[PDB]
Amino acid sequence: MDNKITPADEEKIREWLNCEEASVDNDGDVWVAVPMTGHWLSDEQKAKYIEWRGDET
Amino acid sequence: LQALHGYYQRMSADPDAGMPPYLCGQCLITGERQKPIAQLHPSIKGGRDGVRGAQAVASIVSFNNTAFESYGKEQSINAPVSQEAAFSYVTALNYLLNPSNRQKVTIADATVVFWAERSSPAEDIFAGMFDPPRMHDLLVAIRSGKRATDIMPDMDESVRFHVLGLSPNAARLSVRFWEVDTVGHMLDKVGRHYRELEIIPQFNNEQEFPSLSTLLRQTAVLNKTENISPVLAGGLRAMLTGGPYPQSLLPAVLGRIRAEHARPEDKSRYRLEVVTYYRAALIKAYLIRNRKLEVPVSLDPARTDRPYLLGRLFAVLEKAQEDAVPGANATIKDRYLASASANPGQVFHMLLKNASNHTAKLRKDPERKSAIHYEIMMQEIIDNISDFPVTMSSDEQGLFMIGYYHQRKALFTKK
Amino acid sequence: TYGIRLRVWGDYACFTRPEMKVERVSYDVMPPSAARGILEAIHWKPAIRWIVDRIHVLRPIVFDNVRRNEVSSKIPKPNPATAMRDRKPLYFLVDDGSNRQQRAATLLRNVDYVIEAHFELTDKAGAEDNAGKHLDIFRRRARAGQSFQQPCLGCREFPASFELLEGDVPLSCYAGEKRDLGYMLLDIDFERDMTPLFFKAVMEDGVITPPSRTSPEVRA
Amino acid sequence: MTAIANRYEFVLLFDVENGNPNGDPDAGNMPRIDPETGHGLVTDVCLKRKIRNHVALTKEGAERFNIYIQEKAILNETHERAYTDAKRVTDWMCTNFYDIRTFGAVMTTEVNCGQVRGPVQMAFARSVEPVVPQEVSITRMAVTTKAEAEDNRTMGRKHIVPYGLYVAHGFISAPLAEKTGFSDEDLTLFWDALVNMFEHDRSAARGLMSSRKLIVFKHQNRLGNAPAHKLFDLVKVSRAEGSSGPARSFADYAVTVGQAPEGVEVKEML
Amino acid sequence: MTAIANRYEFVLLFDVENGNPNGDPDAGNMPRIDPETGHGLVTDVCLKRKIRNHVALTKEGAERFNIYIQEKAILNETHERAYTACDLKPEPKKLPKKVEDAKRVTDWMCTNFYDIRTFGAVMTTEVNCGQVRGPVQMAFARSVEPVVPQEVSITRMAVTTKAEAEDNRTMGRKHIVPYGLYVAHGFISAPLAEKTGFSDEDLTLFWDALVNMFEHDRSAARGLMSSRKLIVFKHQNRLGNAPAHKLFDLVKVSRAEGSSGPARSFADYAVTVGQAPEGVEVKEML
Repeated sequence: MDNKITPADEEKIREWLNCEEASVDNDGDVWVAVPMTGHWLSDEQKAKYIEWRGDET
Repeated sequence: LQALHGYYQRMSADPDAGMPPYLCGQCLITGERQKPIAQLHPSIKGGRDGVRGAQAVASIVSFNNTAFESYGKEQSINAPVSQEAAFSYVTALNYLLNPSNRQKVTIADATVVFWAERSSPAEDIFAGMFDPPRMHDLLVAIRSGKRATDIMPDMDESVRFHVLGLSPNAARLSVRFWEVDTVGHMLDKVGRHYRELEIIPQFNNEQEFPSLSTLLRQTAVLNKTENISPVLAGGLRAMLTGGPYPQSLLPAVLGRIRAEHARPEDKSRYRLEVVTYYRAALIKAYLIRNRKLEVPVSLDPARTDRPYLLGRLFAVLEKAQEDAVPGANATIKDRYLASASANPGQVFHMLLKNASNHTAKLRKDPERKSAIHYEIMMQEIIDNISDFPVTMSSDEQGLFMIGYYHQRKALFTKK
Repeated sequence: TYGIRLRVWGDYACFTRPEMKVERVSYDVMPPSAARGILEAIHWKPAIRWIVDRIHVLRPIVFDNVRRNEVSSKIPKPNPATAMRDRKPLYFLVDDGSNRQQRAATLLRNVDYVIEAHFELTDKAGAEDNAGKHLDIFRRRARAGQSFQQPCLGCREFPASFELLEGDVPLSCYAGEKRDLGYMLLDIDFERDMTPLFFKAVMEDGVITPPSRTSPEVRA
Repeated sequence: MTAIANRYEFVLLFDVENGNPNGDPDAGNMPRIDPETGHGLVTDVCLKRKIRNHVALTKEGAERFNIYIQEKAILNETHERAYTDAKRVTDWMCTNFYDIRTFGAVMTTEVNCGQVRGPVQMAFARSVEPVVPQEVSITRMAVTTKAEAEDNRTMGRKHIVPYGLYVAHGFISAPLAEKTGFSDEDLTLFWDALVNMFEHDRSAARGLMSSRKLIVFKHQNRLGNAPAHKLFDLVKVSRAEGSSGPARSFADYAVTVGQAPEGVEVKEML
Repeated sequence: MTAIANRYEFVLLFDVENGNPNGDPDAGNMPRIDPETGHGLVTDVCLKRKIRNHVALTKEGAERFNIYIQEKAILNETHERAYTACDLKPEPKKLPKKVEDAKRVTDWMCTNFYDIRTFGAVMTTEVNCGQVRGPVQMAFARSVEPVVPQEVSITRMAVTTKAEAEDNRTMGRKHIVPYGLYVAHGFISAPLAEKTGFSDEDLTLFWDALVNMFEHDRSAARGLMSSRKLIVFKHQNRLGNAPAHKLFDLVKVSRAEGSSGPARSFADYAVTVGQAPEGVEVKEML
């Protein structure tokens, strides 16, 4: 399966986190802010996300 | 909501102006036992074409985070509604959210959608009744306490009416208020609201029924739709439940009056007022409802309240200033209104001395005796006051503001 | 004669709807579940089950909005042994990005209820466990103001003041009104894997009478 | 296990001078005020956060007094654990994290729902009389973006409560403590934090906040000896006879406690 | 730069004579007042600005002693300095993906700029340099007696644009407080100081600045402003020995026995400092 985060996930990322800001870099790392302090999701949070994506589709 | 469900069941009956498309548990929407529960509810329309402000994919029920999950249940088993119901309510909401249909209005940050339990002309009226543009005649009638039937015989007032307010939380949207009153009852309540708000116009271009958004905007941190306190937008529930307005309203308008100043960037002849028509209307509503006071629509010089008399006195001093130094870019209303209303004992001495200097200049100039008239008004207003109070309450400040607005309007072109 | 009549009131209350837990929305009236909780906060033992006969709504229904910063996640389980095999700091940081959650609330104000309830012995009751004994103990605690914990109007932020009614119930604002509040949370059947069960809350004269939570015909 | 022996009630009075005691995320960060009465409002979780932070600073990770729910204003230099069918893990969590022991917690998973209560409970703190916040306009020297440099100054706004005395009620239930090992050492540290909450919480927004009084009704019985709502009635915080107009310092308020029923004591920690 | 070890509170007394200590952007330019009681106010922000000015004037941009908020700076251009000095490419709108590099950039911001080290900053904008809370805090200054701001009209005998009014002169106005004594509290935090790097050298400079704050702030609208007391309460440990309010209260500001009528000089006021708790020492010698 395509276990990779992409800009097409950004709306979904926003949703998941409920943050009013998201940004995926060129490699696949992800960023979020506004309801939260701007920070990069950790590996475990990325895994959580992907699971979320898979299950809550 | 099951109200939404019932609305879908209503509109779905007709082949137009609607749409007929189609573990287990107790459906809380319907109340039917052993029905297929939805694991993930269908999405709601966000964005400017749906609930403004929320993301395009909005939802009522959302258990994406571990905090909100309860009694061992997962993503929508916590909120058990049958699939059918899930579809239904969502669809009805979406149809009401489509602006092509007249059943929608946007207030501050929240979008309001309303409907009657069965077809009634109310659904076409309430769209404008709390955002006023026959409709004007109806508004005047209900403000007079007349029954709606006298202007619209087809208005069956026994029909139950519903109003819903949705606020955006990124992907999540929240219920801010909810009313299920009957058309006649809440129409009478709106009539009473508009009756309380009534004040003589400041300039003849201001509308007779101030749109609730315009009323709220005037308390905004910069007089723009953004910076409206969402809690005040929700509090003005008070309009059509008939209860007291939120107690934070009067301090909010008084705070605006403190922190405002006359911007000449309107580029009209007049420099923008500090106590505008709408702020005075809100203050009158707050004093009528919460404080049970008596407030007139126009000036009532046959009155003996010290706060009111001080407001009138401030108005006449301001008029004397603006006559003594025409065209100036600042006036006492820009600086000393906030402290005059809240602490008369400390500032009215300096305002009266400055007004004395203004009348001094005016006496020698032309207008050689409006110099006398303003002093006569000061005599007749000061004559009723025993002392300047050390401090005044919030509602006493409201009466001060109302008196200032009244005496200012009644003096634009008296002399 | 056989029964209880407990009064509760407080400034705030939040009886959150199950379909709006994420962005709190309160039931117009205290559900029997909440009632039960309140009752158990005063006196309760495994041997006895509380049943809510009537719930009176004395003060009128009023709503208000409060918004709070909140945490998005339950704290994870450490393993006691591996938790110390290599000494490590354990914490939950509310400022670390995703941790922060905002959560509105649609909560009641100035509530005032009278709860009519009675006891029922559980199947695991002791042979010597008299129901009259527990009735007396609860009445003593209610009269003296004693309690296991301060009863709360749904949520711990909302403590409930309480008194015991020995006299006739006072009249409500809705004394001559009828109102159907729709389907609302009756209880939670913990035996049947913790699903909610709902009832049609028809308020009349300001008093609500839900069906017995133990009814076989309500339960699956 | 050891635990506190008596139910306690406490009424905490604190005040703010030219500060934002607790902002409203739903009202542009203006300080909260109660819509039904006009009283200023401070959420309990706002105060619990202060207690947590103060204990974290003071006990600096001692064996039995670590804190779980931190915020990123902490240091990692030193730590230690007590290290005493799912009861084992729960009581391990309770025995070394002060906040989980005192206020309770929730853990991710259990056959049960994973709830820990803790004995302490406290309610929304509301003003003694209505407060009217003031909007303060402030201006900055520099500009943040190069775009807005296109002479250069930006205007902000700060919201302050000129003054207001807030009454915070709270309840300590001994029976809950007995299930959580909340002992008298924890209780004394807790009174210490309530007295000293706002000492370490200084920042640009809050101005000067201080705990002025802390009355403690100590009961005789394991349960109470009088209804809490009737106990709170004895703390008649009212205005000093010599003061009129807005209250601007604690001297403007006179607070007294009546004779509590014989079964319950009283102590004024402050 | 080793951090300080003691918790400090301070009380600052300062004067104003025929000056506008702090203008209110709303009331035209009127001195800030508490509208409900008439007491004058000075935003803590203004005093922080004067401290910053002092730092910049006395250190003149020496290393470890630059200031962050300046009269014509652009914040992003300053943050790019930190990113470059850390060799990181400035991540667009974001922090560096490595937490250690984020800490290094934030510390370089703290360890260089004096006022970031002191008062803290919120730098999470565009090029992101993180957040700092500031070991140092101070509250709004508030007068000990209500002030009476008076409005002074003035004229200019020349005009900027093409005008024909001069038939009367071009009018302008100044607002001034005839006199007022301002009591400004402050706070210094060891725990946060350690996390920032606030050293005793810094602290010395800080008291210096406070004492010499106004001496270089002279302007046509400021009048004559002076520092009258700096009562510092040094606690003997990291965490104080006495509640703040319990120390502020030792500092009593009253009106001299022989003084009547409106105050017009420091001599109208009697300042008394009580006996501090045994865990505190007072250095009113400042």
